[PDB]
Amino acid sequence: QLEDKVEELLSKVYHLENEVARLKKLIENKADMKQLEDKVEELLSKVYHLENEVARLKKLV
Amino acid sequence: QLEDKVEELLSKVYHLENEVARLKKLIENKADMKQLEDKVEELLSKVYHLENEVARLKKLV
Amino acid sequence: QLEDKVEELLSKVYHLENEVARLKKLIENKADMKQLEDKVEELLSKVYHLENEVARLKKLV
Repeated sequence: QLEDKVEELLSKVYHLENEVARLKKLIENKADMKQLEDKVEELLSKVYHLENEVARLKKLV
Repeated sequence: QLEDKVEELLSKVYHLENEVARLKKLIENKADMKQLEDKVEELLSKVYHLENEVARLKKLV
Repeated sequence: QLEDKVEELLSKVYHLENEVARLKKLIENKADMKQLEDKVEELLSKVYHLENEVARLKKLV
């Protein structure tokens, strides 16, 4: 019955391999943090400068 | 002592199952890249058009 | 030849441990969804309010 336990572990390993394979695919569809950071910084900067110009225009009208 | 090595692998498999389970939970809390892409594109478009209107308003004042 | 199969599983477990270790590193470089959500909400709000002020300024010029 060590055969019995080795079967058991054979099948657990098989399932783990499939689980890991699918997680790997899930991961590659997730966004990089550096990509979030860079895009948001760019947008934040453009929005900030727009706020200032709008502010200046309010003082002229 | 093949029993000894089969114990060893039993416990490594147990730990792997728990590791994989927790990574699965971590993954489901991460942002999809398509979601980052779509939101940023929308914001980028709105900001671009705002820049143009602000530009036009500067030429009128 | 149960030794033979136990070798086989020993090496599959070894490879899985390395695979899981590297995925764990990949995961920690991905963006949290709540972080995407919060940053985009903030930017969306600022853009919305800019659109309104720009709209109001167009009616004054």
